[PDB]
Amino acid sequence: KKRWYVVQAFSGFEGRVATSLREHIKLHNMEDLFGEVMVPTEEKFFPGYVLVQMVMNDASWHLVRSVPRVMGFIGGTSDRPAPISDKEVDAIMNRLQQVGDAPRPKTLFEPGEMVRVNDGPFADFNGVVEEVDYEKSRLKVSVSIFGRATPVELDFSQVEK
Amino acid sequence: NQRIRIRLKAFDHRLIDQATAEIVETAKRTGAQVRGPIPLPTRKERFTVLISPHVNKDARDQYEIRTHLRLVDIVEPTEKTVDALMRLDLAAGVDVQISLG
Amino acid sequence: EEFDAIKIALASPDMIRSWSFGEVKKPETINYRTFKPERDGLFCARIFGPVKDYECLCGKYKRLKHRGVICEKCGVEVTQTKVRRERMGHIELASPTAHIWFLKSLPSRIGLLLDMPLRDIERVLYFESYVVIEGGMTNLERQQILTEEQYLDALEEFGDEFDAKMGAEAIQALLKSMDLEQECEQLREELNETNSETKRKKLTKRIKLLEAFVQSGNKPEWMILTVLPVLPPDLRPLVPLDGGRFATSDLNDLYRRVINRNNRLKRLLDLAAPDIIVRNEKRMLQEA
Amino acid sequence: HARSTGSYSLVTQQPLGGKAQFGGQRFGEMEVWALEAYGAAYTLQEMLTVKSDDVNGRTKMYKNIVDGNHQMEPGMPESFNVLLKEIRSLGINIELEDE
Amino acid sequence: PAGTGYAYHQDRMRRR
DNA sequence: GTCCTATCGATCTTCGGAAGAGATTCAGAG
DNA sequence: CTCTGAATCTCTTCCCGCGCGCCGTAGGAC
Ligand SMILES: [Mg+2]
Ligand SMILES: [Mg+2]
Ligand SMILES: [Mg+2]
Ligand SMILES: [Zn+2]
Repeated sequence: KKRWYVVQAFSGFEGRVATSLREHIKLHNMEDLFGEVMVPTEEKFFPGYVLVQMVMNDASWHLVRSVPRVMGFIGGTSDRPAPISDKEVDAIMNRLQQVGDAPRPKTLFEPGEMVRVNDGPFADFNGVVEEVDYEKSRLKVSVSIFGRATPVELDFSQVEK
Repeated sequence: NQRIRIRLKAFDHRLIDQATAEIVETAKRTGAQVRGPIPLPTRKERFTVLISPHVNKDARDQYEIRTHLRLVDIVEPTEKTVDALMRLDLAAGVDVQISLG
Repeated sequence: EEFDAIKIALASPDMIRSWSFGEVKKPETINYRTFKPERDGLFCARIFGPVKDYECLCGKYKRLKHRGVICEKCGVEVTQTKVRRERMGHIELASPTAHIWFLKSLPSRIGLLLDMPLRDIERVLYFESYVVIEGGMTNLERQQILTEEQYLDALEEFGDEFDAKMGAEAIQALLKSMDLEQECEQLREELNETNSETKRKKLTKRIKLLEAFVQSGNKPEWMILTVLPVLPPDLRPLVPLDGGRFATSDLNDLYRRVINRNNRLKRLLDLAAPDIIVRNEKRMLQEA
Repeated sequence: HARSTGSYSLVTQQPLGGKAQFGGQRFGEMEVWALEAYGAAYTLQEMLTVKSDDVNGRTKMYKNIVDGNHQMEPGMPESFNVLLKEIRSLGINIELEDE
Repeated sequence: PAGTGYAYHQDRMRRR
């Protein structure tokens, strides 16, 4: 039975840590002592932690800490580091399984609301609602180009609330 | 990248020309291709009024307001281009309408 | 302001909010092409005040007639730019946090007040062990740090007729637990309970300290931060140098560390991370 | 080198130091003990406020000197207000007090 | 509160 | 080439300061 | 069985001015 453990890497080199970890496993051929290696990703939690299905021998512990760009395990102590939990592994796999299905909000662009844009050359500019292109599923938002509050129209996808 | 379309409307033609030229220069300088300055038609709104305070119907004045249009389109808005345009403030009395999308 | 004495004390969280004019949210300072301050970052003109001499950032107002209006294009107040050096903001921390000074002065003011050794509160505060509180119908003491092995023991040798926590919340709870005057009234008698010089004196210290916390207005939980004030931006200016480069202006790298960590910790709290992950970020925040 | 008036630093308004900048000489720590060792109090008050740090008083002083009034309004130095905020930027409530 | 400034603090404290 | 995000979460911070004082750790025993 | 002696650890301090000289976030990903 292989239980889960948490590994800390240099945050930013995490995929390379995962690849080097799989390669160190297939070098030192303790293939019966490692199950998987998880870096979950949403359309990226957790920011710098690598999940490893593993067992605990001191040889495999030295193996994972001899993988480069790995600080160490995170647990109660450094002698016998800590697995996490049954329901916590199940919930992380639940949200990893709820992969897609991530659209946007359903709120309305109230006239007068001060907005910022989401895409385009005018992306992320200090905008303020000027009118309601409602039944178009569209938008129009004031902006400061040429110093005037010029009337500029935006797609509904260009809101930021 | 969708391209920014700009409509200039002014009662004076020289002023509108000045605005359009400045905008074109700014765009063309920042690299993006200005695709204009096309003069759209002028709206000649004519009025005919009685000049007398009371009778005499044939004594009349014909006035007219002439609205000049200029369409300046700029293809692919870049960083330099958008920021330059934003920085540049035009002459007052020239209505600009930035249609994009 | 004219004055004739100076007073110092610990600042309660509501006082620290009172000094604030806004709450900082983003780990940023000024843009990297144009050089406006990025709003709700460490320079946001509507948190602290306007950059231009007596005129506003959004451009809407530029004359003394408007002095003290607040705009609705970006929200800045039009006022003396001089006051940009006067006004503070704050950060709301996603957890309590121990203030390093009171953790590692000459003794520790925390530890001394608790009668708990410095290394052991640090052993809580950097998340190395639990500490047990409200121990109730179980075989456990009043502070008595217990290793995660020894908590996993108590989690089933006992139910929850006790508690133990980890990190700064646990110390905050311990300080909050202080029946402070009653502890002093006892200890000033327990002074007499031996003639042992080798604690009568470091106990004289402890019985002084308790009475000093009593006689001031102070309260012990304030050793622990919760709102962290941020320095008014003109005192830590991000000046440009030779060409388009900002001078590395140290504090703005430190607050940047904090606020990044706090942004992550609010995320991982509300997304409900497991203990080991939050003990990671909570350690990294306290250590920042 | 000599300086009447010119630059001031940003974090605290004391003068710049240098010849490569038009700086004012440091009336450093030991000089202040030297004034205190004469009776000289007004000289010192001036030297470390009106001549130095008090953002109001120095412009009122300058105008009083061109007017030839030979009088000062001394206030309280802005570097000391920097200190207060740098302590109050710790959770340490330091404050001025009245009586 | 020394020297000339003592004499002022003293007068301030005497007219009291 | 530009923009955004993070640090040895798979090492090795220098031995060549003295001091001087305190906080904190241990003797021989009543 | 821990009470006054002593023993090892860290923290803190080290002149005042002054003038030059230079040197001044990176790495990775899209
Ligand atoms: Mg028509
Ligand atoms: Mg007729
Ligand atoms: Mg006629
Ligand atoms: Zn404004």
